[PDB]
Amino acid sequence: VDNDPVPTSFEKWAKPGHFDRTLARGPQTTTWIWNLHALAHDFDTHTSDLEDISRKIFSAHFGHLAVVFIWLSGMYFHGAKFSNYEAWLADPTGIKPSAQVVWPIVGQGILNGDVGGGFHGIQITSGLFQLWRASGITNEFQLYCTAIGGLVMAGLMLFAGWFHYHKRAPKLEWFQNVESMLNHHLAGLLGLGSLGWAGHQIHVSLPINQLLDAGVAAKDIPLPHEFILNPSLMAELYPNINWGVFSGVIPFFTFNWAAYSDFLTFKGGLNPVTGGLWLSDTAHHHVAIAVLFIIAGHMYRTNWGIGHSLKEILEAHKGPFTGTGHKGLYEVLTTSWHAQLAINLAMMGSLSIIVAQHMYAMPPYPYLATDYPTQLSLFTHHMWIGGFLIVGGAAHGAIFFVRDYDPAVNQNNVLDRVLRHRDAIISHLNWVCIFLGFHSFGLYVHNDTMRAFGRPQDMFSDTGIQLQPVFAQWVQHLHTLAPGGTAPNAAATASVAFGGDVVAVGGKVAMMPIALGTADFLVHHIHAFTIHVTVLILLKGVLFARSSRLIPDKANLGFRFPCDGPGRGGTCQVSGWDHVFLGLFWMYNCISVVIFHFSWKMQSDVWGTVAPDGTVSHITGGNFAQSAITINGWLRDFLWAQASQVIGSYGSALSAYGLLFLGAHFVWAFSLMFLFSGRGYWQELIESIVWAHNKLKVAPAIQPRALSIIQGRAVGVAHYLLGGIATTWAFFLARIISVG
Amino acid sequence: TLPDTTWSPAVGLVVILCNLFAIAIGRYAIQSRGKGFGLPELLATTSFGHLLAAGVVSGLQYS
Amino acid sequence: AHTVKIYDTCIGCTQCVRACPTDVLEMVPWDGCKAGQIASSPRTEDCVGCKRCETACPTDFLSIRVYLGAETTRSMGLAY
Amino acid sequence: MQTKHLLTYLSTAPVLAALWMTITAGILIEFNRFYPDLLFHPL
Amino acid sequence: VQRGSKVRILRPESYWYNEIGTVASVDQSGIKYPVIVRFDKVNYTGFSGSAGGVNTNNFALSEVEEVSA
Amino acid sequence: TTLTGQPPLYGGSTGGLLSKADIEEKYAITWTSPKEQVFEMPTAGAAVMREGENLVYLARKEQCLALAAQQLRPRKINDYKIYRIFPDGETVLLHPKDGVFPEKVNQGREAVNTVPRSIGQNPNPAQLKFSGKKPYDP
Amino acid sequence: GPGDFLVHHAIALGLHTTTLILVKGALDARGSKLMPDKKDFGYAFPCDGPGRGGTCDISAWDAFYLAMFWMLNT
Amino acid sequence: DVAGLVPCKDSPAFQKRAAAAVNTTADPASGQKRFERYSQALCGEDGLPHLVVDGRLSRAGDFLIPSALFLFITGWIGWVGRAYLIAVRNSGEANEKEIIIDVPLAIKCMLTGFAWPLAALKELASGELTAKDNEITVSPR
Ligand code: CLA
Ligand code: CLA
Ligand code: CLA
Ligand SMILES: CCCCCCCCCCCCCCCC(=O)OC[C@H](COP(=O)(O)OC[C@@H](O)CO)OC(=O)CCCCCCCCCCCCCCC
Ligand SMILES: CC1=C(/C=C/C(C)=C/C=C/C(C)=C/C=C/C=C(C)/C=C/C=C(C)/C=C/C2=C(C)CCCC2(C)C)C(C)(C)CCC1
Ligand SMILES: CC1=C(C/C=C(\C)CCC[C@H](C)CCC[C@H](C)CCCC(C)C)C(=O)c2ccccc2C1=O
Ligand code: SF4
Repeated sequence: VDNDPVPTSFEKWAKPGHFDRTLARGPQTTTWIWNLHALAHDFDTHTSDLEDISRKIFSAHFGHLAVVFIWLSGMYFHGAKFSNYEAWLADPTGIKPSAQVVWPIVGQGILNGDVGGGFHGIQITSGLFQLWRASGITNEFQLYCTAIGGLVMAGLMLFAGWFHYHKRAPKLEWFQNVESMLNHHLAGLLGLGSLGWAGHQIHVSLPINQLLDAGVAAKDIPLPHEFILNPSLMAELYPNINWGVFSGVIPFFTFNWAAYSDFLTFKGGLNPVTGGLWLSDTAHHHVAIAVLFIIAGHMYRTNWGIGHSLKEILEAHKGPFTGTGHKGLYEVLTTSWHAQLAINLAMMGSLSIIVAQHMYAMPPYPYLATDYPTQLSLFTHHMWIGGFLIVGGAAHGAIFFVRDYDPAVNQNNVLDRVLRHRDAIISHLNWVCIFLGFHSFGLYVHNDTMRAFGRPQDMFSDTGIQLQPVFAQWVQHLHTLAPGGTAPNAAATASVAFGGDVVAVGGKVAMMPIALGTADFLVHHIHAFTIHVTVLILLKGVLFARSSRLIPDKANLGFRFPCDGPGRGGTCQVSGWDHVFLGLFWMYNCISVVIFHFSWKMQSDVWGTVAPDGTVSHITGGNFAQSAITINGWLRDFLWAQASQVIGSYGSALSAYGLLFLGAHFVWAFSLMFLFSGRGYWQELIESIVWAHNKLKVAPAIQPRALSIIQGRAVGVAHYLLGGIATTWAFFLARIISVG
Repeated sequence: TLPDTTWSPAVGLVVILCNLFAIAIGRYAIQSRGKGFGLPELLATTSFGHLLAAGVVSGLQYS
Repeated sequence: AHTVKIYDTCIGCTQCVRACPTDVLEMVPWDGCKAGQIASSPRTEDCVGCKRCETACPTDFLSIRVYLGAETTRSMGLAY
Repeated sequence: MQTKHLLTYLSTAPVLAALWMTITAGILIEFNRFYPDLLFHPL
Repeated sequence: VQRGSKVRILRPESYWYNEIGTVASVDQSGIKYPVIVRFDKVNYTGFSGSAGGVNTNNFALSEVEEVSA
Repeated sequence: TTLTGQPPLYGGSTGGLLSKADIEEKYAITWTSPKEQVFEMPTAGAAVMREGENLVYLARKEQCLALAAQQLRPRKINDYKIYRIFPDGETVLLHPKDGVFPEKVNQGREAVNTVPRSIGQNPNPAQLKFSGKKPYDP
Repeated sequence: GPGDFLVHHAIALGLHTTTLILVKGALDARGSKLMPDKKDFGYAFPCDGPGRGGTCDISAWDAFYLAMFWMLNT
Repeated sequence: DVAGLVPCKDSPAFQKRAAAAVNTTADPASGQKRFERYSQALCGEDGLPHLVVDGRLSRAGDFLIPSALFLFITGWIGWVGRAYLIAVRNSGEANEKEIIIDVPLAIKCMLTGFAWPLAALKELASGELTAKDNEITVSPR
């Protein structure tokens, strides 16, 4: 840790482009400006030292955490002053969650449509109300002081960033101490947080929620301070511990947990009152998660001769096919920030996809399962975040290979031998992509052709040539013969999706078994195909970022270059950046098909209403099994049918969704101008417009230049992603607010 | 069924025996000894014995 | 093959010859500039057409020009 | 002096553009806080 | 011409056709393009995304016209 | 001809020679390294450069020049020779053809494809109709 | 009515922009400030490489190719 | 009356949609006065106030007064932009002056836009608006 590395001053605020060398000679052309924002967070190009790069990264992470805390505090303030949270808590099913009361200036007040309870605002789909009920928050003053705490935490991260960059900045070995870091982040950052939230679940969340789950009508609960001050409130709630400040923790210290089994439960399933998870199960969950994470943060050698060096583990792990195995990966992963960013972005994208696929099927918060808006929104949001982060992990893998790969570090290790048979890897992935594309999409268009022919017996359907997903069905079977079988000490299954019975909260289905048929088989192989092609593009970018048979010196050209000219037949889009650019479209395709499958299968075979007698009437009435096998059925019974809500929205509270549906169509189509053209036309057109300006003594001193080839691709893919995702967003939200 | 994990002398006997077994393991496994068998080795052995005993007690009075 | 011509605006900065990935250009004596050297293209049969030489040229307009013509195995950059 | 280097940052194109746009947004929005729905000059 | 004399370019293909630039050196030797004219507007010259250009070039005496002395 | 040099410690790869090396043409680069070093092959991966003479067969002239520029030249090895090998066995020296590198002006070199005019002074294709004449014709 | 007025101006837009692309390609087919020798490279060529800022879609054929989208849209 | 149009006072459909006027602003009345003001316009079959763009000084407020207002405002904007670009072109730090706006010079330009047309006419009289055709870069042909 140093003392005063950087003088805190406003001098360099006045100088755009101080951080680079090409960016401080004055902007002679327009491109400089774009390059400024293109080069701002490339700390590797600013200076050429790991220490300054790491200090920059540390205090940038501080600023990002400050921004996220500002966001958190904004959410809590809007829920504490501009929402209907207490009214929603009074009547969960009858009240939809809403916040963000728009200002009534030009039309917009129609978007404050009645959500219920007299409150007038935009219906929220983020599931924040459910989060606040699940955490044990009852009134809004708790959320208000949580907003205050979020603002003060944001101020703390802001000051910590200024402090750890400008005042006391760490040295390299502090950053390179991956041992102390991993021990602090398995145990100290994850385990402590899990334990403290269990300390919020043992004492606050479970009491408040158990009282709410009987009809106590909110307000008459004591405040959460009274539940540790008075164990007399803990008397009637699970009596079977002495419940004292010394006596109550004695059963933990004496291996006496059958007493704790009343609130540390392993029930599983769903609460048949709220449609959420059993919060006793989540408390026991966080307890076990905390303990396993604190155990896990005790395996790395820091200062006391106990623990593993990651290096001994890595360089030891090696086999007869992999040469020297992992010899050299330790140097790679403590020298390249990009090699770590690749893994961490890919892993967090996979976690976000997992979070999407988990919070729909074991709905973990009270009254979010029967809030189909919230459920659809949360799944689709986490799927998009996961796809974007995965493509970013591929991007920084390519960046690592271009900039931070050293052949002397990597000799006959797994990195080197992967590079030495990239051609076999890419050719086999190419073959898998073609096979999957044929035997999924060709199946779909075969079905379209036979349905048009009037040959339904010749289709790949449940009434024609059956393709039953037998493996997924048997895994579904083994999860329901397991809340009494292979998981004996457990009340209900992991989720009702694998089997069980219709969990019916209010008049609505919370979760029912999702049976898997031929249409599911087809759309799962479509998902596998789209994932494999995205993998093919991104892995080909990562493995060929350095060289190929076409360009043997791509590492000298860099990570972000347009081409190597029209020769060799034409070498457009050879860079790793352009492979990320193509993988972004293919991620869009994959995630779009995934969320379309989710929306249709949920609306067709799970969601709906439950009659007083007990008959489920699904929203689209089970058209999935016969219409999701053709492209015509997807076009008609999913896209054409369910878009009626977003296009009939003009004149109601859903009006903004129709407006954004159209605006997103516009932005997506605006993207194609950047995607299909090239900058030469635009430079020649800017030339004549420059003539028009030069005639009137008005041509600017900063020369107007068209965007670069890479910037043209970047703008096109950004507008394409923005428009397509926002189209699907507006469609989804309008449809599921109206029918859900 | 929710087992009979309660305060027994046998629970403490198992905990002490597991602590002794972890001390023996540390006297047979742990590579770095110049650190601190010093306090760091002793605390490590004690915590490992505690974890193994927490497993063993649950397994015994869950059987 | 591709045709790489050099025009007498060449200043002899040598940057096109150093930018060539396929050893097409060289510098030969010439009294027409201060530097005393002009680029030459004696090996256009090994030209791939990448136009790195034109990217390297500082003169306005370029003193080196690549005209992409007939395509062969060498000019298509084929390792097979 | 640092407030002269703040005068320079609060004179850049992104800052001046954003400030003037916020100003003109205020001019229009607080004109529809008053006389509304003006498709035409009433004459 | 001479150093410091503003000259208008008459080369068709030059980026600064019908534009004025200052001479920095006239070569005394008998080369084809001895006039070294520097400009304020930079070239297109550079790779894609390069925030720079070329503001000087070599012209013959028949391709420049002395505007001022 | 009869190119001499030890093969570097290269574990083999799928990015090396194909059928064109055996039926059409291949290339070699020879160089002399003063010590055992590590370098990156153009066909991906790390190889170990021997002391003395190294001989490497590649599929393209561009790969040989990429190895010579990005690997040999930063390691101060400027003695390399690039040969084109024909499938019968005939080799021709290619890159240091006269011994001096092409970026250094050598007396003994003649000007090829030099056009004694500017780019703007070229003829117009309309005048240059039916004929073998091209606008860049000398 | 007003719908016809607004669509007629959409058509005027479409005609003017398709004409703009085609005319800009025709009148810069001989050459521009980005490439003042475009006569010698012909009508259809890919580009002049990533040099001089980048020259994708610079040929006059490329203006046809870009105006075909606008003609289809109009 | 122009092109078969009826005035909005004498249009049944106008009053039919006036009976259910949605409140645009925070005013309790809002749409009431909206339809009352829109009554003066020339409505149609649909009962929406179609605007006529013909000069037609009786129906002048629908285009001509907004046309003049836009022209004056945007001419102010264009002239002050031209003035600033011309007055930074003298100083050699113009490239710095374009991304870092010389604010006092900007206000000095901005306060003069109220006299934008007459001054511009003067340039049209003198020759200080149009640069010559042999002083501007052109591409070859
Ligand atoms: C106390 C005030 C203060 C002052 C006077 C400075 C001054 C300086 N800092 Mg510093 N810094 C500060 C606080 C301050 N900092 C804080 C609180 C942090 C933690 C986040 C940092 C972290 C930091 C790093 C890593 C670096 C500096 C650097 C610098 C120097 C370069 C100036 C520059 O161009 O960047 C000014 C940039 C801005 C003014 C933009 C700020 C961007 C904010 C943080 C985010 C905005 C996004 C926001 C969410 C809105 C999104 C927009 C969207 C909604 C449209 C300069 C002397 C750099 C340096 O030393 O040169 C190489 C550098 O490496 N600072
Ligand atoms: C942990 C997350 C993370 C971090 C720290 C980085 C960090 C970095 N990335 Mg990166 N990346 C990520 C995730 C991340 N990335 C993801 C998830 C993707 C997939 C899209 C990418 C793909 C990517 C590419 C292709 C490149 C980088 C590059 C870089 C480097 C410089 C970036 C820069 O200049 O800032 C500049 C940021 C901008 C100019 C923002 C542009 C506008 C964004 C893209 C759209 C925002 C739209 C908004 C969300 C909604 C619309 C708002 C609008 C209507 C107003 C830097 C080291 C660059 C590099 O050269 O590496 C060395 C590089 O070219 N990244
Ligand atoms: C000083 C500012 C200024 C002025 C006087 C002009 C003037 C002109 N432009 Mg230009 N333009 C500008 C800025 C300016 N432009 C900027 C910033 C861009 C990049 C977006 C353009 C892009 C552009 C194109 C593509 C075209 C013109 C054309 C024209 C001519 C026709 C009128 C027109 O199109 O209106 C409309 C102008 C726009 C839509 C540009 C946006 C308006 C900008 C933002 C105004 C600039 C304000 C300035 C930044 C503030 C300075 C004030 C100072 C105190 C700080 C006209 C002489 C056309 C032409 O060639 O005529 C034959 C044409 O094809 N312009
Ligand atoms: C749904 C949302 C859409 C997702 C879009 C994902 C785009 C994927 C491309 C990666 C971009 C990130 C890496 C940049 C690196 C990159 O690849 O950029 C490429 C391009 C220029 O890069 P060049 O290849 O020309 O670089 C050459 C230089 O390095 C010098 O040789 O930069 C731009 O496109 C302009 C971007 C800034 C435009 C002006 C900034 C205006 C405001 C920006 C802030 C908006 C709000 C942000 C969120 C709050
Ligand atoms: C949500 C949020 C927030 C809030 C936060 C908070 C307020 C929280 C917290 C927190 C806390 C408040 C935490 C805590 C904790 C704790 C823990 C984690 C613990 C521990 C422990 C220990 C260390 C123990 C130990 C022991 C043992 C085991 C042995 C002996 C005995 C004893 C018991 C001592 C804010 C505002 C930022 C913003 C928005 C978001
Ligand atoms: C349209 C298009 C352009 C032209 C795009 C440009 C010139 C982007 C710049 C447009 C905006 C409008 C620049 C705005 C400039 C100023 C910031 C405007 C002042 C705004 C104030 C009012 C704030 C390319 O350069 C290009 C390059 C490569 C492939 C495809 C394309 C492509 O499709
Ligand atoms: S079209 Fe564009 S990207 Fe492709 S080779 Fe030509 S200049 Fe490069």
